Amino acid sequence: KNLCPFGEVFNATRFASVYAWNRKRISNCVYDYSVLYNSASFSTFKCYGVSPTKLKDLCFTYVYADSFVIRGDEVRQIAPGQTGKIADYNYKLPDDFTGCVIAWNSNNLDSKVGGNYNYLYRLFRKSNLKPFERDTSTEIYQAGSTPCNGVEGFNCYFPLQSYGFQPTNGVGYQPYRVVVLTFELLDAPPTVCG
Amino acid sequence: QVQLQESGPGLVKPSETLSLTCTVSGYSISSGYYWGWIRQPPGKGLEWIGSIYHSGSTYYNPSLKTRVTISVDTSKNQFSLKLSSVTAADTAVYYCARAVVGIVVVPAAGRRAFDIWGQGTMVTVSSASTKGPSVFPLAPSSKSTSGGTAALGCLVKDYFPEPVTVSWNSGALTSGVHTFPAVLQSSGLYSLSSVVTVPSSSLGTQTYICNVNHKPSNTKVDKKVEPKS
Amino acid sequence: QSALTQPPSASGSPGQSVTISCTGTSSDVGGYNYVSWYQQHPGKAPKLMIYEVSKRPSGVPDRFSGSKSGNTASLTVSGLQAEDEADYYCSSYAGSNNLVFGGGTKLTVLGQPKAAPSVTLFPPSSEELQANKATLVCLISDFYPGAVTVAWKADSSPVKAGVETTTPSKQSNNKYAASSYLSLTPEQWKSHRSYSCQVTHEGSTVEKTVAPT
Ligand SMILES: *[C@@H]1O[C@H](CO)[C@@H](O)[C@H](O)[C@H]1NC(C)=O
Repeated sequence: KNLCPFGEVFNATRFASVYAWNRKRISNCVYDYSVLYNSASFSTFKCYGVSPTKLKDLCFTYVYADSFVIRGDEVRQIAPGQTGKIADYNYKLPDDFTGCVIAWNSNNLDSKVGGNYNYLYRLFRKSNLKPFERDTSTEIYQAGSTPCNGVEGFNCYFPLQSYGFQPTNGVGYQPYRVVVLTFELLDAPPTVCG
Repeated sequence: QVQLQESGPGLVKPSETLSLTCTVSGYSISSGYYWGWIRQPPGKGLEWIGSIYHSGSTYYNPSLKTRVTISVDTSKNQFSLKLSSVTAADTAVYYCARAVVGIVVVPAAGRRAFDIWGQGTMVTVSSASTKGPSVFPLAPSSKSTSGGTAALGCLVKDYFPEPVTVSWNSGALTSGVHTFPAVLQSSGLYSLSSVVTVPSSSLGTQTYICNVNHKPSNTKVDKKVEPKS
Repeated sequence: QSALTQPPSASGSPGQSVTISCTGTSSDVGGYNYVSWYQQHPGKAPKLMIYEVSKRPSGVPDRFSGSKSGNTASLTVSGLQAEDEADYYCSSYAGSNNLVFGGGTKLTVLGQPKAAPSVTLFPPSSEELQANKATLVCLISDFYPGAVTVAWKADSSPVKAGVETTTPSKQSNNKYAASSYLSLTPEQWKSHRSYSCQVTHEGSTVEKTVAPT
């Protein structure tokens, strides 16, 4: 087998909004992970269930590449056992997570002059998400007793709101691109190897 | 500093395709918002034509979907309106505008409210051809004096089609200026006048030039109006 | 006629409260809370005054308010000022029909200090005469009410041919103004003793006269 196509995930031109995060399982390939965990051009590199230097002597069945864009303040929430509007309503990691979280500042790519309104997040949900669930629905959230009948109004809000990503934003408010690698093993033979 | 500006021919022969382009500055269309076209025939109400965002999705007025195309050129930051098979009923002032909501996926997106407008270009649908204006001075006379105030102006004659705008001294003369509505003569050409009431004592010492602009042709006329001798 | 009913005209007084109605259906104004209100002054682009039924853009005075009740939406203008006299349009999303507009409402402020018309009559310029044309320009300004009659004379004889008169429009002082043109040949202009522009307003008449001499 030849390279795992991790480049086309890290180096994609368009990243997804956190509410509608993208995924791509990797299979039947080999990859050197030092090229990432020694990059230093990633502002964030945290692995939870595994040594990043042990990936080379470890094989797995699948590797999942979840990518999205959140706010700099919220990179804290992309971790096991975290709360907040991102970890509750947009992207949730299991407590028994085995993988690595990789993030970097994209203010120079995703911040626009009058604000970039393409990047959205979910501000309202009735139930907190389950691990690795994705809700892309646009249902008018009921914030009261009076139903909404599919119409936005009083206590009837559109559940998605936008990061107004501007290049003059504070660093905690700047856009950060995220790639979440999830290493999985089951009875299916391991095909993706370090 | 979002700004919108319309461009395109002021004249379109009937049954042919109207074409307009809206250049956006200060904000990239790719960044967000819906961008729409609204027209208004002279003396009538507003009609929404359609809206678009940077991907190309469009919503159109149902009474116009068979003739309307709206495009977007993000690399050159403009969006365009094509309207085929035109008639006299398509003669209107055409505005390009930007939606209030920056998020693109809100309900009724692009069909709610519009926040920033262009100055609007006028398109006349007719088979007659453009004619530049003849500008003549309405010289301040003894008869025109009304005390310490005198009346002078400019006579913009025999042009087609609408419109002609008039300013005075490059915008240094604004108060006391009235540019009258144009009248339609038997020739099919338009004519208007612009008058400004100025001090009488300054007639031989202050300079007064009316700046006539007729964009249907590409003509600007600066005429110096001098005391009648 | 238009998708949304809007009264053709509404007349409020200075400092008082005027309300414009906008009646749609259950598929538009009743169906959704996306009702927009625009202000349009003669010759300039529409201006957004109220969006999403009741929200107000920044800078719009809090004198302007909007609300909705059933299939009917309304805009209320309290503390009527002089520059509130303009055209007003309602807007709404109509599902399948997308964005639809009301016909529009004209709003006039009733304060009416009556004003007689000021009339200036210009003879043909020497430039136009050298182009072998002759136009007499009669400019009628600063008159309330906005109704006026124009009549031309050659010597003392009436003239109704070659006359074009623009409908009265209002100036930047809320008063009305209008123009009239008499087209002549160079020979007709010099043939006659004089030409007059007679302007009648409120039963009284102001006549101005020009002469080739
Ligand atoms: C991303 O692109 C740069 C430019 O070619 C390259 O140096 C880098 O290795 C790429 N990243 C990955 C993970 O392939």
